[PDB]
Amino acid sequence: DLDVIRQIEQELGMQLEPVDKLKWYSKGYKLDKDQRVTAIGLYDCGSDTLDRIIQPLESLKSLSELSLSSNQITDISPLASLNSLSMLWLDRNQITDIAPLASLNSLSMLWLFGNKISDIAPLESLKSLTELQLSSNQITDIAPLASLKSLTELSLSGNNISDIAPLESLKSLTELSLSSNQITDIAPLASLKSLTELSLSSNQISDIAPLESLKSLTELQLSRNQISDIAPLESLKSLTELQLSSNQITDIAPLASLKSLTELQLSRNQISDIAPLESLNSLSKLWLNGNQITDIAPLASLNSLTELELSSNQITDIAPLASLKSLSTLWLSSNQISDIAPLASLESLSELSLSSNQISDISPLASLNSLTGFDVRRNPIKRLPETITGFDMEILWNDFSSSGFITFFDNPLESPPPEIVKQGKEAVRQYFQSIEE
Amino acid sequence: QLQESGGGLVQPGGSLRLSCAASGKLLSINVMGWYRQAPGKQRELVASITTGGRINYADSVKGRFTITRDNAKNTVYLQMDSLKPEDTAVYYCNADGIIAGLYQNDHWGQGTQVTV
Repeated sequence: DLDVIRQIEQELGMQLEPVDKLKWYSKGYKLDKDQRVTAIGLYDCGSDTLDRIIQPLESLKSLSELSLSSNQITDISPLASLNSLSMLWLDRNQITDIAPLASLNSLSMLWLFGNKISDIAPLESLKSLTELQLSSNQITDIAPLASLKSLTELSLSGNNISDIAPLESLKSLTELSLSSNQITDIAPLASLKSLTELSLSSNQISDIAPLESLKSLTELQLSRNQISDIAPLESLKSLTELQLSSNQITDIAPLASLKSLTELQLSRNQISDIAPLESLNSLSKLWLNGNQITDIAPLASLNSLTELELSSNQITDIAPLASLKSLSTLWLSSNQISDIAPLASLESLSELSLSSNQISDISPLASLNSLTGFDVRRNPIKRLPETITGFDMEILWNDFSSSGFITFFDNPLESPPPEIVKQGKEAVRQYFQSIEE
Repeated sequence: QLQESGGGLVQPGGSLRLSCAASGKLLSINVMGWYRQAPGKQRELVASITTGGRINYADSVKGRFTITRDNAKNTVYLQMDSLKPEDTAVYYCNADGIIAGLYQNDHWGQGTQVTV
């Protein structure tokens, strides 16, 4: 009743507003045919909200959606008599016990991630659940979710979970978040086939045996692990994004079987040759920094690239990088490049990292007027070229790699004094014009 | 990830507008704001804003820096005016939210140098 809504309004002193389909950040209500309250949102209503609103809440028996997200509540005992709910938002609160969440026979969506929960037994009788958010908690075991069928989106990530076997009993899921945990065996994740997004981030996984069974995946996050063989991923070609960050891998030939992949982070590994990345013409982002690779020539056939991270690698010749034109970021610092001539055609560049190399002449990078980041620290540069002061940037002598900045550090600057070059771009220009005069 | 645009060398009393855009991967942003690192110091909050419209200021840049946010396109803007030379720092972006189903209250940007 609108009388109940007004009662809640003056009790909280907050202007609840007649609104539409409820969201986790909603602070109003939703009506019905004959003006019956069904959905109510209390976003950031204080820590004492639940114990003060339950009498008005139980007064109306038509409520089916409750948003108490980010209210920082500690006790949810009042959430027991409102047996007419369907969706419940309880994000980002100091909730430890979910025992009152037992009588809510009907619930289709439960959001609980930002909490301090440790025991998920009480939600064993919640039959018709379809969405569960339980990330960033202190849980260590998941037995009670086995009885929970009809789940499509599950987020159990950020806990101390080691066994995952009961997830086998759950076969309806679409997105599975299982990360920042202590997991070693993924054998249960075999009978799943409807899964599209899998986030198996930081864990002690080294044998991706059952993922071959999955076929509809489009996003695969597998980073900060101890994996070494990616041949299992060779069969699957449907992933728009597959991230393989810090690991110990030496071969990437199985990746060459993929063709629709878009963004590829391949960082901090022992990969030797990147030739298998010669047929992925649709790559928009490539992150290959911190590896032992020598030749960039096989990468001269990916003209759709837009971001390229090649830093801290053993590349000396940059010439077979002139073919690419639609490039915007180029990080290849901490390498052994010498001349930067075969980059003058990279008209679309907007950020560069050319530091910690053996580069003496900077003059070729002159036509690249689009650069909004250039970083040449720790290089043996002797003379500063005219075009170095023709860029829309300010100059810093700091050790930080900042965008919108021309940066030098630890450089034997002889003709331009280091004090002059650390004064600023205007000082560099006046010094050079005086030298001209 | 959070991408920051801005920064540079500004005369004292000048102004700046640091922009911070969160990628489409970051899903449910509650708190988003700005932090600083001075040389030989520690990280300290500058500004924080929430989806509901609550602003938290550092009590040292009160009435000086302004935080604005767009929730549709998840973007924060720090409009900074009358920059005293104690602000010569590297500014970082802080956010809370979800990437690929995982929630952390502290997602950081790369940082951008502001000098006076």
